[PDB]
Amino acid sequence: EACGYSDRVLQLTLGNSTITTQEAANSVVAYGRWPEYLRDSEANPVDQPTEPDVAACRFYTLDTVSWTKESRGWWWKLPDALRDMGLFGQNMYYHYLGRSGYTVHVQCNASKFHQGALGVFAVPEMCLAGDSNTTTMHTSYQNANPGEKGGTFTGTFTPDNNQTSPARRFCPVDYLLGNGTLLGNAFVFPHQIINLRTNNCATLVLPYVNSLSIDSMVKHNNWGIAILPLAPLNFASESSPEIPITLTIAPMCCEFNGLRNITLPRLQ
Amino acid sequence: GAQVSSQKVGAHESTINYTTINYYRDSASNAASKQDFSQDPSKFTEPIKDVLIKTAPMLN
Amino acid sequence: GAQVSSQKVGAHESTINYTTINYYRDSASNAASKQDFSQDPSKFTEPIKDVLIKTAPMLN
Amino acid sequence: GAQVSSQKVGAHESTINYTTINYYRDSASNAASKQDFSQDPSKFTEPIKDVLIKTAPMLN
Amino acid sequence: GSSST
Amino acid sequence: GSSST
Amino acid sequence: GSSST
Amino acid sequence: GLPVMNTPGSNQYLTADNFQSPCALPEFDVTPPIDIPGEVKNMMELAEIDTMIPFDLSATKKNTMEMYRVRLSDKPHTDDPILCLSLSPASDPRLSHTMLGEILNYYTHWAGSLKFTFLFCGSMMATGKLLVSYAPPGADPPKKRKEAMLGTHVIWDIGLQSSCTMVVPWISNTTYRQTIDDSFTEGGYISVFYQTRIVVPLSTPREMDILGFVSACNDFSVRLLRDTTHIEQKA
Amino acid sequence: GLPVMNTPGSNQYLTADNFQSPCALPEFDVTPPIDIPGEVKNMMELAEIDTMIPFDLSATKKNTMEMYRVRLSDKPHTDDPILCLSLSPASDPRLSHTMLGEILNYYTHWAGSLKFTFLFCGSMMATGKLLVSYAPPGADPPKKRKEAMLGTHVIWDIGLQSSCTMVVPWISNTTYRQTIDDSFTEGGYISVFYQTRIVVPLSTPREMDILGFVSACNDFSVRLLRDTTHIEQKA
Amino acid sequence: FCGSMMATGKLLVSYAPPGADPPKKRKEAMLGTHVIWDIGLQSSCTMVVPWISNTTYRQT
Amino acid sequence: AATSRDALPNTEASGPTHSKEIPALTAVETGATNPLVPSDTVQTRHVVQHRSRSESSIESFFARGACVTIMTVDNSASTTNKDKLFAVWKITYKDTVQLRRKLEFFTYSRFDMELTFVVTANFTETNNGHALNQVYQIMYIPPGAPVPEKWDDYTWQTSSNPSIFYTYGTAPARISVPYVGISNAYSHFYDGFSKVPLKDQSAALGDSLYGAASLNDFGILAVRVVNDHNPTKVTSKIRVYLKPKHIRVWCPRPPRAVAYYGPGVDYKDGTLTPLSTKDLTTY
Amino acid sequence: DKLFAVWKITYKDTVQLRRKLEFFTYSRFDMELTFVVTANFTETNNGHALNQVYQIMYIPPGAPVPEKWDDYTWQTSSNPSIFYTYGTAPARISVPYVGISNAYSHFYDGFSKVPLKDQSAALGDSLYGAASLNDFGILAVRVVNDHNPTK
Amino acid sequence: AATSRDALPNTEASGPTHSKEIPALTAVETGA
Ligand SMILES: CCCCCCCCCCCCC/C=C\[C@H](O)[C@H](N)CO
Ligand SMILES: CCCCCCCCCCCCC/C=C\[C@H](O)[C@H](N)CO
Ligand SMILES: *C(=O)CCCCCCCCCCCCC
Ligand SMILES: *C(=O)CCCCCCCCCCCCC
Ligand SMILES: *C(=O)CCCCCCCCCCCCC
Repeated sequence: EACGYSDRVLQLTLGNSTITTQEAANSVVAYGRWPEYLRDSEANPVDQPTEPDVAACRFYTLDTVSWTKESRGWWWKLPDALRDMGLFGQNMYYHYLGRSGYTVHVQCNASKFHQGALGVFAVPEMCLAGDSNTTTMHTSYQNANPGEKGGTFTGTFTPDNNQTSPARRFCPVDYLLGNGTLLGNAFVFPHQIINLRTNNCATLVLPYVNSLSIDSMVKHNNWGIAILPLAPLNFASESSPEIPITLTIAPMCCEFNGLRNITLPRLQ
Repeated sequence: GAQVSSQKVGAHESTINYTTINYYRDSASNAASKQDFSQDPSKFTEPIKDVLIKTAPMLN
Repeated sequence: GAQVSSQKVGAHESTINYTTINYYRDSASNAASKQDFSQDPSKFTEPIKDVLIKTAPMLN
Repeated sequence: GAQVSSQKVGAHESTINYTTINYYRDSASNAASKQDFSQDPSKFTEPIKDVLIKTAPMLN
Repeated sequence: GSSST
Repeated sequence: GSSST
Repeated sequence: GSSST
Repeated sequence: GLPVMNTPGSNQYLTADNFQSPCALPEFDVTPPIDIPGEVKNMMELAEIDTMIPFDLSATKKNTMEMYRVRLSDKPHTDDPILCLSLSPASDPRLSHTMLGEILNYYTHWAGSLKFTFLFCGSMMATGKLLVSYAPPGADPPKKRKEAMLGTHVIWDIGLQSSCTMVVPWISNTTYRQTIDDSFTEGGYISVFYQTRIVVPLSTPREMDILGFVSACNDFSVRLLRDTTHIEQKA
Repeated sequence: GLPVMNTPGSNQYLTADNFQSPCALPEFDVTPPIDIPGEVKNMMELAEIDTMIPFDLSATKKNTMEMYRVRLSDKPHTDDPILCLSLSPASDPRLSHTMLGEILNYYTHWAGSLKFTFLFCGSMMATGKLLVSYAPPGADPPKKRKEAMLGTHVIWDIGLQSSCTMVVPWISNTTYRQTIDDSFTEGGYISVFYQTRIVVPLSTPREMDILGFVSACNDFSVRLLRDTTHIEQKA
Repeated sequence: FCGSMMATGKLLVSYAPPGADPPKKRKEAMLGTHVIWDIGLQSSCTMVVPWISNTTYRQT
Repeated sequence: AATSRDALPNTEASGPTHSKEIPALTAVETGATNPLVPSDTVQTRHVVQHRSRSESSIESFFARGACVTIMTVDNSASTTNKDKLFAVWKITYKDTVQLRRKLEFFTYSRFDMELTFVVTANFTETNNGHALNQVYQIMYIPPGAPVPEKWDDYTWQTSSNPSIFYTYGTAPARISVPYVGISNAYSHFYDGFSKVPLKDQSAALGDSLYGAASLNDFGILAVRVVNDHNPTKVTSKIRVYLKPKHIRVWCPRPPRAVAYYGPGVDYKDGTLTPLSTKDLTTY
Repeated sequence: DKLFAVWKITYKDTVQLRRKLEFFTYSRFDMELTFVVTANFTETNNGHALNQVYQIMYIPPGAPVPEKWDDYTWQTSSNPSIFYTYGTAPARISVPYVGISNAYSHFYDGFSKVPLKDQSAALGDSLYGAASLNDFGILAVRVVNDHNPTK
Repeated sequence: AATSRDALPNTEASGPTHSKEIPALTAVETGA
């Protein structure tokens, strides 16, 4: 626009929180669907829902991770990554059922002399593969659900051989997208790329997606966020460059059904 | 209760038609009509918030 | 003598119909239509002589 | 969707007809109608640029 | 001929 | 319904 | 009777 | 003959099929119906009738009249459960044999709201307030009033209206639940507590029974017909 | 009975047939659909999405993240290929495993236009001009810019618009090509060259990656369904 | 921001209304009113501290 | 209103260009694919396009019966250490691989199920003794109904479970099933557990399989030879073919690239290298 | 191993239909395939066999050809198969005009490759008059039954 | 006229209450 408006410069405001960016590459709305509340014609639990509105639909910033030449990739699950985030987490553990959409904003700036590219993928039902070749489907709840720290990808499959006390964790191999399918095809999932010469962030607006209108947020993750270095970090001639990656995520249109006492999960 | 539809005639020897009658109460018992619709790829190929004009710079 | 009725269509690929013709003189030979009616449970659930108003005291 | 056509009746015992209904969506599944056309042999028998008048000298 | 329910 | 050739 | 698509 | 082509399924016998077949007794003079009272048109009508719950299936009380009696007494207030029951209407042993439970065992899937009604059977002189709870699944099952209060509940004041009903509203992730014990389609927790205590005057029994009943609401349905496990025929 | 005459085909089971058959669960209460995001109506919609090409299938780079990275550097101008690829979308090893390639392996025939998009991932300070080529089949496959220039091509100037697309227009003798390597239905040659060279200032990486993507145009279609060779089940 | 044009960065500016532990870590400050500032051509960024008070006027 | 068998767009003739319009330049970071057509980057002629996408509609892509299991039964005399063999199978599309891979191009689906049963028998021992034509009973046992412990026990009465009595050598049996899911769609992937592990509970007690939802998702098929036994032994196999009719699918996924290793998305060491060697600058 | 058969679809293995088609250079048609199936005992033993079911799988060019009578390809999730029951009516299916050209060529005066000078002779070589190597694919047929003591 | 395949009643939205209307209290002795 002749009054300055740009595809690269955005402001997002949800609740008492604002994000600004001056180097965006537009933003994505997954499958073209904006988040919505559950409609009466698709409703299922009959009790009055709880809708925390601004108390939970606001931007929460997770722990910042670090991108280096040796980084193979990072992953998070939703709602799991937000389980300890203010009143969203509270509302989640007090109710049997919950549904929510999200604005996911991945942040990573550098300089005109750095280079590298992160593929940021939002995957519905991001089932990841386990570490065992003696057993299948055995990743424990605790290891499946890292909370805000997320997990990481590896370039090597390495099977857990301790049969006495199995690790029971995922072993998500990067070129296999951690699930036995080729990473080059992950672009059919809603995504953006942070290519440092072009942009310093990715913004994905995710609808609630599920085979049900509402479900157990504590038992089930609807979305997975996978971030992988499509082109590796590089800077000047430094052998060991580093730049930070920060995730800020906001729940949108979340509602909860089936209120009782709070869930106290076994997380370790 | 007969349903009359047209065939898309491939190799040739007016519209040629074919007839269909459902014999059962349950729609699950029915054959597939193959009278299906198409849609635009956009929700997967252009999932961006601001409409893309292909002659224009994608980044502006 | 054909009877045309509608299916309640469950998974989808207008009203889809199906056709039925009775081939025999005896109604006993016929298939079941499954076009059945419902009724209120009252004769079993509220068999009382004086109509119950649920917001009211049942005993008064 | 029934198609009614006439038979060319050879040995005899009005027009006698026969009926055809296509049961499938694909025209490839259909029987052959045998309702075919003829054409003049000319493209093979008189492929010459100047029309031939048979009473006339072919070469002039 | 035909009944339609 | 019916075609007649 | 007949539908025609 | 008319040209025909036999398709798959030809000559099979599916016990669920719905075909015509020749009558072995042609022109038989059928006896007309008469208007017999009590006609039923749908099995869910029977599911909507209150039937009594065998709550106390202790080793000595099960398979006796005692299993239906929940004993209360006038002891001082406690936050400890009078009873605890899983909302698994076709499979929890206390619910599976009720008329609702029984009908559900002929089907694979159930859905809709339920209601529990309790009947106080102490003397007129006995007073009390109880708390009836429903905790949807996913947390620690309530063992203290403190937890049960936080879920769906009715505080029951004992008096002339002898009975009290708590509706378990349909609150589920799936559109239908399984009629077997299944964690994915679990229903949660029914429990009953003392709100104050049972109080009696002198010359009065200090202990008494309450009875409990379950029935389906009008939004309740079942599907996928199946054989039950509640009857068999060995040899 | 109505006189009928059984025709050939009677009693067979063709796995591709389309007949009616009796329902094993009559009057079942089906759960309604809900409006789940991301509905697909035709497999070619997926073929139109860009997916990334494993260009560098060298012995050490294949089956690793590296196979997706095409390395460029700021070396002096050469007329020698950055990469060379055969237009055999279902069978060339670099294309066959892309989402397009994968879908094509369930079909025998493909037709229509394709497009290759390259993404420059060097630093902002890096500049360059590249030449992306498509040579329809029938001559010596291009190994020098000189030959590649004579075919369909796009000269790409690197800058703020990070990516560039070359459309491989449908240019074929046959109406559909085979989804296997076949000389009669060969598609020709994709190649990429340096037009000028990559130039960087000081304090800048001298080497960088470009990434490549393939997708189908709106005039693209497939036919004759078939089993793929990209999955098996030994024992 | 008064660094050079080549300098980039994202900062978080926070306002936490009174009554809890004053924020000493981003974790706490994120939960209150905030603006995430991306450094670039628009040199400056503003965070509005909205009037959020129990009393109608505060003491100076 | 555009249908699967409609022809695709015509190529419109287009000439030389020299402008600020830049179709060819784009930016894949946005997450979008550049919607180009040949007339955007080369000169084109007018072509009237006849081709259609009819055979790649979701329905047409799936409109085939696929083998999902083979069940073995026999007709032998039950004797103190071994009984007459009847078969039991937990309904699934994950015991074989081809239909599974096709379904897994998508995250969720809805469809009516067509099951076709091909039945074959043979003699296993040398004696010239014969057998008479076998009838088979294929009983569908939905989750909760009693599973048969013996080829001849009370459950084969089937008063409520659907059964097919198939006669040997007749046309392959076939039945249809509606969309029977307890969710609004079938989930090809479930990133979750059927139980929450609680802290106040033992680990064993809160444990469940990753990615499994209902333990007995769809129930069982139990198959038996109804005939009493012959002096000679006959073994039979029932091959089950599944076709998804009237199908809808949501959320596309990259296809399975490495061998299946169980019902989940797990993979085995030694199977992780699908791609073959090919030089960067070799056609 | 147990014998299953593989056939490359063609009208040129026999002579009569070939001669009739070759009165013409090009053709278009829908194909009707009818299958007549016959069995016999090969060895003297009085041991019997039960009724056989046959699987006729159409494997289009590119799909995996079976190496064993019982391997994974016989699952047919996408290839069309006919399960034929012995002693029933001969099986029959129809096929549309499936040519990749606008007509079937009964004669192709050419090669599928151009020999280039900068290439070896071996590398530019191809058969005279052949166009697509696997024009129409394969039929693979097997007895689905397990084996009998008798052959 | 209500048929076996008709959908069951909708749940109607309902709010807080404080009245002499006592749906929850009842008396099963009546037989209802
Ligand atoms: C007499 C034969 C009756 C056969 C009745 C079969 C009824 C059961 C239908 C099962 C539906 C299976 C659907 C496929 C699998 C699921 O999509 C996924 N694993 C997730 O839900
Ligand atoms: C389950 C059975 C399916 C059978 C499917 C067969 C599909 C293939 C049809 C082949 C068409 C062959 C046409 C005849 C030959 C050609 O005309 C000439 N040799 C030149 O093109
Ligand atoms: C609509 O169907 C009216 C016309 C009836 C035409 C003849 C029907 C052919 C036989 C169908 C038998 C019924 C199948 C259950
Ligand atoms: C009413 O049925 C008039 C229309 C007749 C339609 C065709 C009937 C199909 C064959 C039925 C044969 C009679 C069965 C005893
Ligand atoms: C046009 O066909 C309308 C009249 C219908 C006449 C009876 C049809 C006879 C049975 C055909 C069954 C459908 C075959 C798929």
